Amino acid sequence: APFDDDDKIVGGYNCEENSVPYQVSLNSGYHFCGGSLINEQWVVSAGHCYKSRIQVRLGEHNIEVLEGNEQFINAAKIIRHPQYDRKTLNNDIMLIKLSSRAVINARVSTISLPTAPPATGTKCLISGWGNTASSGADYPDELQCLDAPVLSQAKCEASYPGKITSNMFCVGFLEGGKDSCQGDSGGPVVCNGQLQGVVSWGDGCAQKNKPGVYTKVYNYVKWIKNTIAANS
Amino acid sequence: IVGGSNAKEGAWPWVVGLYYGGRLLCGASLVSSDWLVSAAACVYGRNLEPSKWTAILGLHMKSNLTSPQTVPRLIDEIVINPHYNRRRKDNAIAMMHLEFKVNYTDYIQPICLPEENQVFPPGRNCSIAGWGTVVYQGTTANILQEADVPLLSNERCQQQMPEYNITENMICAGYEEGGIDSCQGDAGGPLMCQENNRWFLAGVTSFGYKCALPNRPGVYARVSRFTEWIQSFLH
Amino acid sequence: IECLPGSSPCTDALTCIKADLFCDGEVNCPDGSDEDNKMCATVCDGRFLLTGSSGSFQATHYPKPSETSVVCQWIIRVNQGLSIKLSFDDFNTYYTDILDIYEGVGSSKILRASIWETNPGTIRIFSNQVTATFLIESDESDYVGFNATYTAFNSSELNNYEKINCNFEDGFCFWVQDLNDDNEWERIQGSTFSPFTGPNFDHTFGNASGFYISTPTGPGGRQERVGLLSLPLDPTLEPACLSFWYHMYGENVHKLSINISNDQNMEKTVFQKEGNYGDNWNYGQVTLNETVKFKVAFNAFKNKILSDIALDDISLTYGICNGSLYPEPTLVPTPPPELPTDCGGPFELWEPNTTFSSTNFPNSYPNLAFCVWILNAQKGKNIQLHFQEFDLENINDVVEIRDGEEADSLLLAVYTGPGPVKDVFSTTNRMTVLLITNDVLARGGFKANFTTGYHLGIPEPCKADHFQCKNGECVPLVNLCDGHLHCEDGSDEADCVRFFNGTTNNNGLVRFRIQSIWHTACAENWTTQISNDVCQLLGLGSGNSSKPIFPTDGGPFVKLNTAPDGHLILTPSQQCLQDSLIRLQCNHKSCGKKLAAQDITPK
Ligand SMILES: *[C@@H]1O[C@H](CO)[C@@H](O[C@@H]2O[C@H](CO)[C@@H](O[C@@H]3O[C@H](CO)[C@@H](O)[C@H](O[C@H]4O[C@H](CO)[C@@H](O)[C@H](O)[C@@H]4O)[C@@H]3O)[C@H](O)[C@H]2NC(C)=O)[C@H](O)[C@H]1NC(C)=O
Ligand SMILES: *[C@@H]1O[C@H](CO)[C@@H](O[C@@H]2O[C@H](CO)[C@@H](O[C@@H]3O[C@H](CO[C@H]4O[C@H](CO)[C@@H](O)[C@H](O)[C@@H]4O)[C@@H](O)[C@H](O)[C@@H]3O)[C@H](O)[C@H]2NC(C)=O)[C@H](O)[C@H]1NC(C)=O
Ligand SMILES: *[C@@H]1O[C@H](CO)[C@@H](O[C@@H]2O[C@H](CO)[C@@H](O[C@@H]3O[C@H](CO[C@H]4O[C@H](CO)[C@@H](O)[C@H](O)[C@@H]4O)[C@@H](O)[C@H](O)[C@@H]3O)[C@H](O)[C@H]2NC(C)=O)[C@H](O)[C@H]1NC(C)=O
Ligand SMILES: *[C@@H]1O[C@H](CO)[C@@H](O[C@@H]2O[C@H](CO)[C@@H](O[C@@H]3O[C@H](CO)[C@@H](O)[C@H](O)[C@@H]3O)[C@H](O)[C@H]2NC(C)=O)[C@H](O)[C@H]1NC(C)=O
Ligand SMILES: *[C@@H]1O[C@H](CO)[C@@H](O[C@@H]2O[C@H](CO)[C@@H](O[C@@H]3O[C@H](CO)[C@@H](O)[C@H](O)[C@@H]3O)[C@H](O)[C@H]2NC(C)=O)[C@H](O)[C@H]1NC(C)=O
Ligand SMILES: *[C@@H]1O[C@H](CO)[C@@H](O[C@@H]2O[C@H](CO)[C@@H](O[C@@H]3O[C@H](CO)[C@@H](O)[C@H](O)[C@@H]3O)[C@H](O)[C@H]2NC(C)=O)[C@H](O)[C@H]1NC(C)=O
Ligand SMILES: *[C@@H]1O[C@H](CO)[C@@H](O[C@@H]2O[C@H](CO)[C@@H](O[C@@H]3O[C@H](CO)[C@@H](O)[C@H](O)[C@@H]3O)[C@H](O)[C@H]2NC(C)=O)[C@H](O)[C@H]1NC(C)=O
Ligand SMILES: *[C@@H]1O[C@H](CO)[C@@H](O[C@@H]2O[C@H](CO)[C@@H](O[C@@H]3O[C@H](CO)[C@@H](O)[C@H](O)[C@@H]3O)[C@H](O)[C@H]2NC(C)=O)[C@H](O)[C@H]1NC(C)=O
Ligand SMILES: *[C@@H]1O[C@H](CO)[C@@H](O[C@@H]2O[C@H](CO)[C@@H](O[C@@H]3O[C@H](CO)[C@@H](O)[C@H](O)[C@@H]3O)[C@H](O)[C@H]2NC(C)=O)[C@H](O)[C@H]1NC(C)=O
Ligand SMILES: *[C@@H]1O[C@H](CO)[C@@H](O[C@@H]2O[C@H](CO[C@@H]3O[C@H](CO)[C@@H](O)[C@H](O)[C@@H]3O)[C@@H](O)[C@H](O)[C@H]2NC(C)=O)[C@H](O)[C@H]1NC(C)=O
Ligand SMILES: *[C@@H]1O[C@H](CO)[C@@H](O[C@@H]2O[C@H](CO)[C@@H](O)[C@H](O)[C@H]2NC(C)=O)[C@H](O)[C@H]1NC(C)=O
Ligand SMILES: *[C@@H]1O[C@H](CO)[C@@H](O[C@@H]2O[C@H](CO)[C@@H](O)[C@H](O)[C@H]2NC(C)=O)[C@H](O)[C@H]1NC(C)=O
Ligand SMILES: *[C@@H]1O[C@H](CO)[C@@H](O)[C@H](O)[C@H]1NC(C)=O
Ligand SMILES: *[C@@H]1O[C@H](CO)[C@@H](O)[C@H](O)[C@H]1NC(C)=O
Ligand SMILES: *[C@@H]1O[C@H](CO)[C@@H](O)[C@H](O)[C@H]1NC(C)=O
Ligand SMILES: *[C@@H]1O[C@H](CO)[C@@H](O)[C@H](O)[C@H]1NC(C)=O
Repeated sequence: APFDDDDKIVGGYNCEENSVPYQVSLNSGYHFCGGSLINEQWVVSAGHCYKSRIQVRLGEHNIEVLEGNEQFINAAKIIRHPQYDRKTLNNDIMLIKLSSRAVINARVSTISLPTAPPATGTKCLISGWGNTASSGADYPDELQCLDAPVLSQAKCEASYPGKITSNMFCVGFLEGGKDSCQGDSGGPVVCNGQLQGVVSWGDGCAQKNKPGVYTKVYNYVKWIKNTIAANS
Repeated sequence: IVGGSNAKEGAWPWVVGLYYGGRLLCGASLVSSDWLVSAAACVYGRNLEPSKWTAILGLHMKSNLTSPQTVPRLIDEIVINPHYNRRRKDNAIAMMHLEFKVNYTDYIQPICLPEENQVFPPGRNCSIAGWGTVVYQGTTANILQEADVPLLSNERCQQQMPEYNITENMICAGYEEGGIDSCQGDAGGPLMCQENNRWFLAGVTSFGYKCALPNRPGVYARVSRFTEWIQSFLH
Repeated sequence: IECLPGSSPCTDALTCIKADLFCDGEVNCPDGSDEDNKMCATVCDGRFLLTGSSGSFQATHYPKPSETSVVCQWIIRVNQGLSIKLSFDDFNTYYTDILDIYEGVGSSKILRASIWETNPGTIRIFSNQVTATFLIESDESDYVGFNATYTAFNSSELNNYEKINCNFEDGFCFWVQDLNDDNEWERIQGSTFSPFTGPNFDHTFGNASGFYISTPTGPGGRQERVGLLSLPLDPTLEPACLSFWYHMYGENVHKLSINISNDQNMEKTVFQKEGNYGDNWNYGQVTLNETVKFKVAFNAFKNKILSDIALDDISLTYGICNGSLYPEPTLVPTPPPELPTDCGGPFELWEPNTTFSSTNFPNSYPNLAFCVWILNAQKGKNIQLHFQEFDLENINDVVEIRDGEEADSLLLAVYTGPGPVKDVFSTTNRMTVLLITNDVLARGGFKANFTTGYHLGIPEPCKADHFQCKNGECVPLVNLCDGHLHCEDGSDEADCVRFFNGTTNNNGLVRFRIQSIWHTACAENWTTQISNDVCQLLGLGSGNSSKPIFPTDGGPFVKLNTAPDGHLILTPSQQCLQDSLIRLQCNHKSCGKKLAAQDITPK
């Protein structure tokens, strides 16, 4: 019984996902992780994305074509959460400080930190360079989006026993098919206009009935503020 | 999509853009003071909530929606032609009703519908419009593109693309060597033909096989036979 | 002597050389002062060159934690033909600290190793020159310092046992990472990134305390080739058996191969496995040949993210390989694409069958399903769908309802997304329900009612010969083309003025209807106002005057009365003689005439 193990994810190409100034990308010769911009110097990204050399691209729309509206600022200092657990991928959040202050325009801006914890069923938007293709390997180079309401805590805990804590929540009710080709890492999660979390990991590329796991940043708002104050 | 060129201000006053959820998803044409004509395929599955459709009249640039010549409007009523199939891609023409009305101006003008028993002869060059791409996929252009492509008779169209029914309800436009097409990427406007000294709503952008590929005609929705259906809703 | 930016002068200030050349191991200054230990004051230990057989070095801030970023470099030189083995006991730091071991000295170095926050274990360099570059990229209190113990060894008298056997606890042992690869193997203690991909524990040790090698675990998105090379093996008089454990877990595992290469250029492959084999360590058994000097390699092809391949417990023995007690590995079952095609299910139903789930509405509906429901009713009876529950995806999943009994079906309504939807009324006694599904995010489904009856959506006609509009409001005489808004549909205000026997589309005679009877009009006097009123009534553009031909009709003509407000008053009183037919002439509305001075591009 031979098989191929291939599928596709729902289309989210949009109009190249423009008018998203809070989306940034991390480059080390190629796109590996995303992130969100919170102020003129600090960004929010997953802790596991730590690398020796990381280049932060602001307002990028194409990862291979330069349209002249992209800001390239090299990373100066990267701070990871002291309680990050590599085995369980808990506390998967880190902050990267830009060497130079960013330029705020129609394509680069900041998103306010959340003030209230997310609620079950709240509509959320996830931005990132996802792997959407009809068949074969046709990974696009344009920004994409996909809606993802927050699921209940009990269902999230039961989905992945022994690996879910109070800092994690499911992606959404979307089955996601059997694509098994992840293309999102550290992507911003915005609910009601506030960055409620970032992309951390999941069981494949959102396998059927097994949604991914996002790192809630509401409990980490105080840690982010303390880090900004200590490294202003 | 290849073949696009620069468009002057006010060159195509009857070309309007349709936004769903904040992105340019399809295109439409201005026929009357309260109705638009667009492709039924690109508006299928989104007619239950007309409030999410944003109609931009007089749009010239993707990221320059600030000139006073452009008057945004909302959509309250969406009607799809009952003869649409979604399997044979036949009769992909739908009408959208504006919120209240639109005032006629230099940069926003209506387009005349084809009259009864009025068929544009094949081989006559006609203009195309839309916010398409330069490459086949990706890299959407922020400036409206225009190109001239002669009409192709359906007798050769059904043979060049032996995958559909084509029949007499479609109008094909393309080149033997290719290079100019508007079928894919983004419709962003209909097919317009000018005779005497005035343009007409000869065709509406429809499906296609490939862009800028030889022996790949571009399908456009025929409007000559649908004049009565549009005029039933115009008044 | 002045030097250009990016270059620094020597001690004698006679020649300008590149800044990187200083303290790099290459003698470029005429006096040879570029390699002086005092000149290369790294401040870490006060020494730069270690020409001894063995030794050790310290880093900056020995008694107290470091607080400033200091760059330190060390070079160790030994006799030609000898290799240097670097051994580390326990190394920790504040993330941003790389020893940067390089192969050789000068500009010929590429890379040897880069370990941060973890103990490197043991690193062996098969060269007489070893270079390190201590770097600090943070202003916080990093680790106290770095030390390394090394010992010189011949490295060419090693037998096959030491060269081949490696349980991955003392570093990579004598294996040499290939320099012609897209990326290098990574030795990481315990589990790594990409959950459900890569080992969660070491095979040799049994738990996370062990160390194993694998493909890079960075969340990349490109295909890369990794390779590991071994020292040449001396000839033997007895065939030998090669044993190793491989862990190929992941949905994107491409291929793992050995590809033994010899000095005779007769390279061949002795082991090759493809695809996922589950989260279990499999045993690999290889017999040996090629008595001449040859190198054992492990060429692994790395796909995009979630394609980790790991190797552990490499060992060598002698004699013909014994029977493999461990069973031959098998691929994962994989979710079978059992030809979704079109499920079909129920097709037609009658009045007794009303309530029905779509396919499996309590749970879900299958992907790639095109379900056709044929709702057939008795003659003269309409069909009301009357949706009970409806939960689709959003814009992809769509329920299409059409009108049957004819080849050219008429679309009635399209329903999609969550939430309740309105009822559907069919024109004739046949309704077709079409369900188009996608391969992703298949919701529970929908449930119908199948209500049939007479005039389900047709309101009762008005009595006493009273006209009725689309909305059903009673309009006996009030709004019969009188210019009101009694019904929002506007059917009661239908055009009661039209052409008759004309020359073209925008031409005709007088034909005005007051309530239900069409009749001619009186236009003895004609001005611009009446022409504009006629144009507005006919829905045309600007018009002009017209003249009659001959009074060929003497019927019940109705005079036309104009008003300053533009409204036309119809007076059914023929107080005139010798009535004549009047031609109605108007022009179409202004259409999209080109105005911009478009240029010409002959391309
Ligand atoms: C071990 O690694 C080496 C180096 O990476 C590798 O050598 C390469 O092998 C490939 C294919 O085995 C060679 O590519 C071939 O090039 C020739 C000439 O250009 C082509 O004709 C080949 O096409 C056919 O090859 C087969 C017949 O030999 C057919 O069965 C096949 O279907 C193709 O139609 C093929 O493209 C490549 O040139 C070498 N590189 C060298 C020699 O430098 C080797 O294959 C690996 N495996 C071992 C040794 O088992
Ligand atoms: C190399 O891999 C081989 C696996 O195929 C291992 O087994 C044998 O290797 C040899 C040479 O590599 C192969 O070639 C043949 O060898 C025979 C040997 O002949 C012997 O018998 C005749 C008749 O009695 C005698 O006259 C000879 O002197 C020998 O004693 C040759 O006759 C053939 O022409 C041919 O060259 C064998 O096919 C192969 N298999 C067997 C069953 O022999 C080999 O051990 C590996 N080499 C190593 C480990 O060094
Ligand atoms: C809609 O509701 C209907 C309720 O009346 C469902 O009808 C059911 O249909 C099944 C399958 O046909 C019946 O199960 C068997 O039916 C056979 C039919 O025999 C046929 O052949 C003999 C030959 O002499 C002929 O005389 C008959 O008239 C038939 O043409 C019976 O012989 C068996 O005994 C057995 O009953 C059900 O009985 C029948 N009724 C019910 C209540 O299930 C119909 O299936 C529904 N629609 C769908 C799509 O399921
Ligand atoms: C779009 O077209 C409509 C219809 O012509 C315009 O409405 C008309 O606008 C004019 C000028 O603003 C109005 O005239 C003035 O109205 C005020 C009362 O608002 C009155 O006090 C003045 O003495 C003068 O009469 C006119 O009443 C109004 N309505 C009609 C039926 O003509 C509308 O302004 C146009 N919009 C744009 C953006 O051009
Ligand atoms: C309809 O459009 C087509 C193009 O899509 C027009 O064909 C074009 O005809 C002109 C002739 O006026 C060709 O120009 C020629 O260029 C050569 C280049 O060396 C030159 O030597 C000739 O003297 C001539 O100027 C042009 O190449 C040709 N286009 C293509 C793509 O071949 C056609 O004329 C248009 N017809 C109408 C009625 O508008
Ligand atoms: C490190 O160990 C290797 C042994 O693998 C040494 O290489 C060996 O060096 C000896 C010299 O003492 C070589 O013996 C000579 O070989 C030549 C043929 O090349 C022969 O004509 C002479 O009569 C003499 O026998 C030996 O061949 C060579 N290789 C091996 C495999 O033994 C190497 O010198 C050592 N390096 C040091 C100690 O720095
Ligand atoms: C294959 O299995 C054998 C058995 O586990 C591995 O080692 C074998 O160990 C025995 C014990 O020292 C060696 O001596 C043999 O002992 C048996 C029982 O006393 C005797 O009947 C024989 O005549 C012989 O003296 C034996 O030589 C040795 N090898 C074999 C092939 O039996 C062996 O390491 C395993 N692997 C390979 C690649 O052979
Ligand atoms: C669509 O299906 C639903 C159930 O699947 C139908 O709802 C049921 O409608 C009947 C009447 O046709 C209801 O019976 C009446 O209920 C009223 C109270 O609302 C009571 O006063 C009457 O004496 C009579 O019992 C029934 O309760 C109701 N059930 C539910 C659960 O709502 C609905 O009628 C169907 N739509 C149609 C046929 O157009
Ligand atoms: C007055 O209403 C009648 C209704 O059709 C029209 O009168 C005549 O229309 C013909 C069109 O076939 C005119 O012939 C040509 O008109 C153009 C202007 O459109 C002119 O440039 C040509 O030289 C030629 O005359 C004809 O002149 C015209 N006669 C009169 C007395 O008007 C027409 O729609 C309306 N007339 C005007 C001037 O708008
Ligand atoms: C995780 O893996 C490690 C790998 O080392 C396991 O360590 C084993 O430890 C036992 C302990 O035996 C004795 O332990 C004494 C300390 O209580 C020590 O002083 C003494 O010398 C001796 O080691 C050892 O026998 C095994 O050899 C170790 N394993 C290996 C592969 O060497 C450890 O048990 C594993 N489990 C846990 C929970 O850590
Ligand atoms: C479009 O579809 C119609 C479907 O009816 C095709 O009609 C076929 O005509 C031939 C010629 O007599 C018949 O033999 C077939 O039986 C008809 N089809 C069917 C399904 O009955 C028509 O040919 C199609 N047009 C093109 C260009 O393919
Ligand atoms: C129909 O085509 C003619 C082309 O000449 C248009 O333009 C007329 O050109 C003549 C030049 O002799 C002028 O005198 C006329 O005034 C132009 N207009 C008309 C109406 O005659 C003509 O405009 C075209 N028809 C339309 C829609 O105007
Ligand atoms: C673009 O917008 C600016 C707004 O200042 C306007 O001045 C300009 O005319 C616009 N250009 C076009 C082509 O609409
Ligand atoms: C480096 O320093 C630490 C702490 O003293 C020590 O454990 C380690 O042995 C030293 N380096 C080496 C080569 O082990
Ligand atoms: C149509 O022609 C007949 C011929 O007499 C004429 O009597 C009638 O009035 C004409 N049309 C109209 C609008 O009355
Ligand atoms: C034209 O005749 C009609 C017929 O009744 C009359 O009402 C109107 O006043 C007349 N127009 C004039 C006299 O200007």
